[PDB]
Amino acid sequence: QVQLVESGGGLVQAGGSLRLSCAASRRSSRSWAMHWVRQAPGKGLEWVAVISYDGRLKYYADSVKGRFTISRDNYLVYLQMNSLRAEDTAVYYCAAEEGDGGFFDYWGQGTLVTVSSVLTQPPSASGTPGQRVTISCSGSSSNIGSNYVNWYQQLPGTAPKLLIYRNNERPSGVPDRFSGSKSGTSASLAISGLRSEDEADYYCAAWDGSLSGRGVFGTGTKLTVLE
Ligand SMILES: [K+]
Ligand SMILES: [K+]
Repeated sequence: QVQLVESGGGLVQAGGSLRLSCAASRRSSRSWAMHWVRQAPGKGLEWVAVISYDGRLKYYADSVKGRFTISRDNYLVYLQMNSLRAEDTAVYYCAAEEGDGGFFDYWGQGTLVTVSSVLTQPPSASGTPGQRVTISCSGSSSNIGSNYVNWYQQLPGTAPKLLIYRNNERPSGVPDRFSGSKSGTSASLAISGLRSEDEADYYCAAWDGSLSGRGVFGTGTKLTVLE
């Protein structure tokens, strides 16, 4: 298993610059791309940029275009952040994408950047142990209507994990209690037999076929279990 380690975070004044590093423990022919995903404290996930294994493909979110630059060096991937703003304050993760599975197949630990001065989901959901809970994801023709859906689970203070890829497929280690589906421009995550460990945030995800710099992540759903 490849291990990813982010570094470079710290305190910076607005307008300043900072370079983050994503280090991979070893090369892998399965991993073809490396993403950066950030999360402001208490907010949702936001995809930042991606670079292919050979550096020839690079894409950025519109919220960082022109200010951020992704690059790599032979086992390191760099994110050069210029003209930093308070909105850029977030934990920055890097995540590799393999030739199968989902957009973000494994993740690092995160590095915090502090700058000193659309897929809609229900904000919250709940259930009792053993209950069946469904989480909706409402998109458009350009994203869900045109591309596969992913689902990601995030426990408090930890990096998210891939739950569902290719609309309805589970990676290894995901129980069959989780299932996904997609119809038209909407998608849904279903959790049968809700367990206490399922209390987490859940994000749907789908790439946009028109203007891909818009965003990939859903708004996120906080699921609480009433014991
Ligand atoms: K590689
Ligand atoms: K993948």
